[PDB]
Amino acid sequence: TVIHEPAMSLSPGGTDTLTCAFSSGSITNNNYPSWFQQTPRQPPRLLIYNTNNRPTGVPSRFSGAISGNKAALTITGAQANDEADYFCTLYISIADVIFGGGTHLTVL
Amino acid sequence: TVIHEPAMSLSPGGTDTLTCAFSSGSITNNNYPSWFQQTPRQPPRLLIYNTNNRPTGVPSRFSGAISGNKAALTITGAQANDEADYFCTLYISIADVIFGGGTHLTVL
Amino acid sequence: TVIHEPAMSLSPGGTDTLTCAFSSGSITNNNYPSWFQQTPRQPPRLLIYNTNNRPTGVPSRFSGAISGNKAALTITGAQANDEADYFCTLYISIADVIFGGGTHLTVL
Amino acid sequence: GFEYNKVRPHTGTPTLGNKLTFGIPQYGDFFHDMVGHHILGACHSSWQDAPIQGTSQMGAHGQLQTFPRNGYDWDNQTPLEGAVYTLVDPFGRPIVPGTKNAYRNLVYYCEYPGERLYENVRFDVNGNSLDEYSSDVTTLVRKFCIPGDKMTGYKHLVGQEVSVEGTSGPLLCNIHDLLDIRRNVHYSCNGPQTPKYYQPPLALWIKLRFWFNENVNLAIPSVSIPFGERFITIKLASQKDLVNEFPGLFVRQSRFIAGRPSRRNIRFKPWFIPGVINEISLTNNELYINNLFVIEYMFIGLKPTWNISDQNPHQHRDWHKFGHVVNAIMQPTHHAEISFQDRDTALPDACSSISDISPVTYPITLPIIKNISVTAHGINLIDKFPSKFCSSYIPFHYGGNAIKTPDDPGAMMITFYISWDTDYVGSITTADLVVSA
Amino acid sequence: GFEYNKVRPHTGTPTLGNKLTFGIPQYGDFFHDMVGHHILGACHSSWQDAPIQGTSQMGAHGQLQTFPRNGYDWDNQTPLEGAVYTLVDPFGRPIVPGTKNAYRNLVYYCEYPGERLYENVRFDVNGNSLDEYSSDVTTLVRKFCIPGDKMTGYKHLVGQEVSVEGTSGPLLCNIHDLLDIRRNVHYSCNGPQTPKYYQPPLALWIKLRFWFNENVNLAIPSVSIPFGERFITIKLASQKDLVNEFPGLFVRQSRFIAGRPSRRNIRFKPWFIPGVINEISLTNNELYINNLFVIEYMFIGLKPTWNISDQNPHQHRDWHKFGHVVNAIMQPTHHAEISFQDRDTALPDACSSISDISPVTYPITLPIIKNISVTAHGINLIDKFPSKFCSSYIPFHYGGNAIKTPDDPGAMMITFYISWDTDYVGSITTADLVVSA
Amino acid sequence: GFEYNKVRPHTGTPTLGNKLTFGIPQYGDFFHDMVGHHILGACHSSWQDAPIQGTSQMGAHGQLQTFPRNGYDWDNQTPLEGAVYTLVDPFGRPIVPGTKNAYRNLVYYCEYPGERLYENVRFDVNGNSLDEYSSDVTTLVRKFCIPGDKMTGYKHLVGQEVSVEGTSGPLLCNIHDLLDIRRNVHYSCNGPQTPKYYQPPLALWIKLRFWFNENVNLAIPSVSIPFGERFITIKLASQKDLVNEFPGLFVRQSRFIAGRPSRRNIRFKPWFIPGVINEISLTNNELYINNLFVIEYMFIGLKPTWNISDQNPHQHRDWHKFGHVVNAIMQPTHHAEISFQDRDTALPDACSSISDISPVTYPITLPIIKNISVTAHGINLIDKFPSKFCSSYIPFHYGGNAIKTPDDPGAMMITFYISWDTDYVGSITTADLVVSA
Amino acid sequence: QEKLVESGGGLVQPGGSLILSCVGSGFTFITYEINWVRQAPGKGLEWLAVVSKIGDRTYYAHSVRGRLTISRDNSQNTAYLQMNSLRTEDTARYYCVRAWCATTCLPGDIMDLWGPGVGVIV
Amino acid sequence: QEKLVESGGGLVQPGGSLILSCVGSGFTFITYEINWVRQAPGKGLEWLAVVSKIGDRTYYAHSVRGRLTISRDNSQNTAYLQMNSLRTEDTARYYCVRAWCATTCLPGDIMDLWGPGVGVIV
Amino acid sequence: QEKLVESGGGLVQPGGSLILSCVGSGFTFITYEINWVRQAPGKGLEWLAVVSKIGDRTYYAHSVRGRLTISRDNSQNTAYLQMNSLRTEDTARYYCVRAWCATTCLPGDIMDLWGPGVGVIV
Repeated sequence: TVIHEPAMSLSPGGTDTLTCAFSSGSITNNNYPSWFQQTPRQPPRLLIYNTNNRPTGVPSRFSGAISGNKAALTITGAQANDEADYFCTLYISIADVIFGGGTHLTVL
Repeated sequence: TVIHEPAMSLSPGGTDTLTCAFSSGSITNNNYPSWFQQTPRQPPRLLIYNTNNRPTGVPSRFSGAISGNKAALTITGAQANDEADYFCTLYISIADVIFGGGTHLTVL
Repeated sequence: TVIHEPAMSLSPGGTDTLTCAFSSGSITNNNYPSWFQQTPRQPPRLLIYNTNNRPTGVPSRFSGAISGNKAALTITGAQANDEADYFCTLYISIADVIFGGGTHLTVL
Repeated sequence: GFEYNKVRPHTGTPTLGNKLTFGIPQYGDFFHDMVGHHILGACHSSWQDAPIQGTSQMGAHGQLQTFPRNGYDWDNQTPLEGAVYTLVDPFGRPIVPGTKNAYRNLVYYCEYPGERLYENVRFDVNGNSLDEYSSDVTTLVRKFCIPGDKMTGYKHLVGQEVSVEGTSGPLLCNIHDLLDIRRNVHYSCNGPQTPKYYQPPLALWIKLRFWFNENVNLAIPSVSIPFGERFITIKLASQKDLVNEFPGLFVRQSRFIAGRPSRRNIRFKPWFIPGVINEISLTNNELYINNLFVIEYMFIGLKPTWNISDQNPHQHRDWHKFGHVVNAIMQPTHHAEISFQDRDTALPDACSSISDISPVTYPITLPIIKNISVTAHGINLIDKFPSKFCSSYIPFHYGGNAIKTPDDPGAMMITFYISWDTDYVGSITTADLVVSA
Repeated sequence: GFEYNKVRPHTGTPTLGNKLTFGIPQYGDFFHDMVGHHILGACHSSWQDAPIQGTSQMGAHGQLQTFPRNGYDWDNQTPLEGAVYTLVDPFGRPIVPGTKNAYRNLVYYCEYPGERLYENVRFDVNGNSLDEYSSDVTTLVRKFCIPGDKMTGYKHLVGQEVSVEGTSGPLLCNIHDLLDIRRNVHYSCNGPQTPKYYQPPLALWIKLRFWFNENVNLAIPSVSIPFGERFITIKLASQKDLVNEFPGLFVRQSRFIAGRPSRRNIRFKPWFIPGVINEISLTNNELYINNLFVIEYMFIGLKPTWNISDQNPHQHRDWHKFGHVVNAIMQPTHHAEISFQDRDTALPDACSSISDISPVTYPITLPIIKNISVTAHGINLIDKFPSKFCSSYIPFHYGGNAIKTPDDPGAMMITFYISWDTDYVGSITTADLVVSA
Repeated sequence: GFEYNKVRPHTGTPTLGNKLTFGIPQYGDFFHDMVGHHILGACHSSWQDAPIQGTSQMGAHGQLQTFPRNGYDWDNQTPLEGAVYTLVDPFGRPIVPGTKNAYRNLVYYCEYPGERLYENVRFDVNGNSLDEYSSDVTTLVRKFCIPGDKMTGYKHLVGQEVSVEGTSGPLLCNIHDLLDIRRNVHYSCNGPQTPKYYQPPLALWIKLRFWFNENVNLAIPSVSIPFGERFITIKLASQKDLVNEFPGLFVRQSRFIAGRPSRRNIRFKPWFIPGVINEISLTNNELYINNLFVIEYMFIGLKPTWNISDQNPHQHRDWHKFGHVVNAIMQPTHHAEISFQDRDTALPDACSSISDISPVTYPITLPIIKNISVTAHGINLIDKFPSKFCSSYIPFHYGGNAIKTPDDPGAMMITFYISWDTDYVGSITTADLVVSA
Repeated sequence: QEKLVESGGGLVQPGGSLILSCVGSGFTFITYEINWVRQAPGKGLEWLAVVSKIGDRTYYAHSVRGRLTISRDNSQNTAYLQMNSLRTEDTARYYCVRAWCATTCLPGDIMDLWGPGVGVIV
Repeated sequence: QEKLVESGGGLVQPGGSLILSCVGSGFTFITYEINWVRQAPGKGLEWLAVVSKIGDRTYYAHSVRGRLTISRDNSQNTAYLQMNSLRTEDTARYYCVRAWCATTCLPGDIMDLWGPGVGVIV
Repeated sequence: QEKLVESGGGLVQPGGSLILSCVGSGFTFITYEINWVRQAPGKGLEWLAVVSKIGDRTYYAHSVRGRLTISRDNSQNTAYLQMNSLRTEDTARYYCVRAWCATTCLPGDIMDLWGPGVGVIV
């Protein structure tokens, strides 16, 4: 399974970090981490499909890498429109895809 | 399965064509079509084992190729001794051999 | 299965041979013959792990090869301390290891 | 300042394989060695049809060319397990069988195309022809007279390609005593000798050799000699002597051998059928005559008759060679062993033996005569001597700086009845000789 | 016994890209061609940072350098199926992305580094400068004057690497008539022209050319000429003209193509960003003056302006070339077909197309002028002539042993108003001429 | 017409490694440099027995040769995972272990076999020996005196192989501006230096050097000098100096490394044991004496003593080299990546690293002396000079056309007490000098 | 402005049969896969099935194989998902998603343009 | 003049056991495979089984595996086919055929020298 | 002087559960496999199971799979073997042995340093 934070808060204009982890093992480039976002009653939008790759049309204030055997998503200069959910997914075995829990990020 | 003509007739000294087809898909050299003949109460004789290859001792009046996604067997200068049966076989999957129906070719 | 002698005797200072064979097939390098020894109430000691290889610390009076489609173990200049058992093992299929019967070698 | 003036032939409409008479009547108070331009033409071959899987058509030079059936060897009789055949372009492109106008044969010029052009030349003034010579004496002079420094540019006059070198970037190496960066060097070339679909028009600038045209002071006066009667005759080479065909189709063969290491072998064999070569004209063939304003050491060469004979498959590149030659072939493969089950790991599960389409041919030259014996009636000359003495040491110690050391064992130097003591006797020996030098 | 004595400059602190005035005032009753030592320094480049998977930073020479994302082509717009990118060292070592000080660019010297050093030289005695020349005249003299025998050692004076050959052991071969052991020969070289991380200091022994310093009897007397007023001026080369940067990082691409035979293709593309090159000093740069005790045939050369212009990507190895050149690339692959199921075996189950990191570049040179026409007012000279005559035959037949046959079509020999009839017209033609020979 | 007559030795039964006295008493009114024939014999080695899987027999030159057990490194102590060893013929053929008379060592001649033959020669007439010299003087003369044009044939007199080139057919290329057909060129050679099972009998045509035998006018009269007292002494080379053994057996190693990409590495290591070499006779060894009918520029060469010492593993090809050398090894592999599951397609499922049996050895030569200082008592001569000046520039500017530019840094030109300022000090420096030129 | 619309969700008794239709516009439906992602209420997102570009190959998950059949219709650009043997756990939100092939191809790696999704309850 | 003869066919009650013997002459039986082809009355031909050159490897069809056992006898050159669990559809004509190995090898591609065949009824 | 010690053997009723513990000293237990070999009284030796270096992969035999659970513990260098569904044939001598990887790796080829073994009866 995938362990991820239940909730998280951020002040406006600050920097936030989110961590996605495995139950027992570590995380490397092979696990293929991917970060999405799910605003209410809107379709999910791809943010980070490989460890650090991102598609076109997404603002360049997003990031993401591997730190401390975890998948880390860092948001800098967050606006007030990020009242959404963030979740993590990973690729294990040869054809296994496992998604993680969601954080309802809150901006004060 | 393999679809092939129920029956066919030819005039002496004329040219005849026979078609072998699949139920849904097409036919390429991958299927490795093969044409035999089966006179009554005599063992079958190989005629065209690949698309156009033939063994030794077979008269050179036989032919065969792929046309219109079908396996075509053309007989030119047919004699009166071709009162026999002709059927088609094909190779599918990795170890699947499927034979087809027979034409009782008749010479007027 | 593996066929091997039930019993065998040797005079002091003489030369002895032991044969290990298959039920039906022959024996080649791929079978990987291995010869052990098992003195009573002591752990078995590796003697010949490939056809002719031996580990360190084993006296150089032992040998072994393939002869007559059999695995042959030859002992030359045997002492009086060889009152032990000798058995043969072989490798078949891709992960199959089959051990053989034991000879209670006796020195007069 | 002096300027050289041209002259045109009077016969008109030059054709290959026919005799041409050129005037050179009176232009120039003094004249020396002449130069003749020759601009060649296109060399595209004729279109051909792909064979059928059972065809066994007759080939060229009496050699049968076959397209084997599936499951047979190169011959159509002996059965071979797991053999599959396909048609391929020499560059690797697939060729569909049984299609009209499917491929074209490659056309390539023979080595030294401009040297075989003058198969025979006569220098005459109203009969009593003063000079005769041919291609073999020019080949001997080239192999001995011209210096090695004045070579590369001279290699462009006779339409022979020259090599160019390239690099491959940095590479890491180890140095052993009691790491570094090095660069690899590769050699490659292209030109008339390279088989190509379409040959650009060549430009031969052929040089004429004469005994009195080697020094400016040795030129005969034009006023004393009859100017109006000079007529130089040249026998142009046959159209089938210069150009040649290289196969434009290959019969790729693939195999499969069962066992613990399952190998896959791929081999190739040419399908060569002599097509029709487009006619090649000789246009703008002026002679840029150079006009200005005012016993001893003897060279011999021995050649097999098979070098010039049309029965030779490689006669286009063996004609100038002195001494019978053989072909050495290095076929390089690309081995690669792979294991799938990672639980035995002793013998490779699978193997590959990919091979190149065209091999690497080395023309190894061997001596033809193990002994020489020149026994003339007047003088005994030399008898029972090894060939290595007259091939290597005599040019090394005699001749000076003008002479260049021979490369082929066939030709030699001796400081007329000539005998030989060879073992490769086939009544094929032919001798060329020059003594005026 | 005679000994040559040195002399030091009076200005002091030599710097690259600045004019240097050297005395050579009075030492020696008679003097001839001078020799100048120049010891260079280290050439380590500056450390750089690895790119990010989305970076598209601007490159050099107006060419954009990109690091494509996964699943895209080289451009970041067109989607390509199954493309994976990674960073690698030119030697194959992995390079971690996004790490500070991750790699260093390679530094390599331009071809003939010691020849571009003297871009301009003036020989003067109290004004009224007696002699002027530059690098192009020296290049022409090198291409024609110096013999081919006196080459290899001369190739060491100007800091140009020389090739060395090795073997590959015995190999088995077949010989065809109507088995043997042979050895293969490979060529490789290393030196200033090979891109290296850390260039050892060079040692240029540059030679000075003069009309009166070619023979001992042609030397002017020192007492008659003003000794104290001689001042030789040399314009040292720019620091950006000798050295150059080779990419120290590569963007490896891996692919996967479906279908009956799976194909795995690997390709490479350099990531070149112009870093900072460490300053290079010229220490111990004495001139070991050699002091001892007591119309005609003309060379001309034609060069495109793009050869010298900084816009040329390969200007460091094209400056000395006469005639526009192109690059031929042979990318060699390593094919290997494997079968797993040993049943149908119609086609190879899987394949590989491993390719080398760096290609093999061949600098093919082509003629620039189709026709020559030198029409002077006083004398008509030559008009409407092909380039091959003045490039090959004239040096071959005229000049003697001192002249060497040209290798490039750009330079030719003509035995001032000069016109051309070329087709590659871009107002880039530049002419150099030598007539004193 | 003049003819050269032979002469036979009077001692009889020539043997290797012994002194031979030849008369050359009185034949010829005038005589010049002599030629000596020497026909060698077979060189087949002795049969040997294959090793056992546990054998660690002592090798040659103090180096231990081991046959490692399965699952160990080259040493029989450190355990290595997944290592399997096998015996192979250098040509790839399998060799069965433990079989009597299983393989034969290859035999190859040392570089320049005909040059080491005359390790010492004395020219004397009834005592008071007029002339002495050895092999090093001949090597120094060879590297400088003989022209580069008179080289290839001269390489045949001393039994040195010469290279021949072949092609590889047409290939398709891309041309970049701002498709074509090209041909590749490969070089290969075979002969005495190539290790072979059975060596054809050689034919050395050794040349003798003398000060008075360089010009026809400098020959001393035979009548004035004592004809009956002339006796030339030659010390023939040792049998162990010319021929040498190359390993006829190889210990192939195969590996398997786990992880996501399985890697199969194949490596080789020779098993060299010095066998017994068949005795080589010198028959038909006449001296074909050539009989006809009627301070300055100084050369020095510096050589390490290890070049001649028997402890050198490569002493057979380093004896003629001036300056200590190192060996660069390029081991080329054949990579091939394969994917089986066509789902993840991220990293190769399996790989291969097949390597050639024999590497490519480059003999890189390096300067031995950083500085030169020849300080004689009478004249200071040269002091504190770089080696590059005397190695390259002096031959380039002095000597004329006869001299050839040096290729090795060891030897040099200076126009007796000699000192050195080298850093590679091991008391191994040996000097050779020529002054008569 | 490519759009994707799911349809066929609604209240259904357990043990019945359901059809889910996925339609798209603004893009070429021929050269793209179709994946189905199930999101349970108050839980994570699960992967369900894969259909190839032309429907030649298909794959499923461990807990749904044998009950769900995926199919394509490239003429009218519509992907169909039949599902039988309904139980209570099927209450979730189903998302029809597109995918490219970078590194891994068959199960999807990029997953562009998620649909709005349709809620299905028992 | 190579010949092949089949034997062992005849009337038999359903659920019994049958043996089919295939003998050959005029050719080397060592280096050739043996295939068995079933032709139903008024229908097409079907492939049944494959036996290797020395009997090490064998293969069968989907609808007959588990009931038919093929075997070889290289001594006096006879191929045996045991078949059990007889039913009504077994009524057909069985042909013992030879084969080479071009392209595909184990199932047979060339199939030279068909036998006369033997009729088996229930 | 490397040593291996087995423990956990003794009289037990059929159908129970047993634990066999193999401990080692004098060698690095991290980089070595552990195999278990059963020797029946008056019969030959058999191979039972394989445990990898770090317990990632395991393998068993045909007649014992489903009842044998091999495991490792690299903290204090001890290998465990759980066995259930006891029957009378289990009466034998069990030996825990080390192994290298030459040629074949997973099943073991060299098998150095056999333990004294422990007798287990029903």
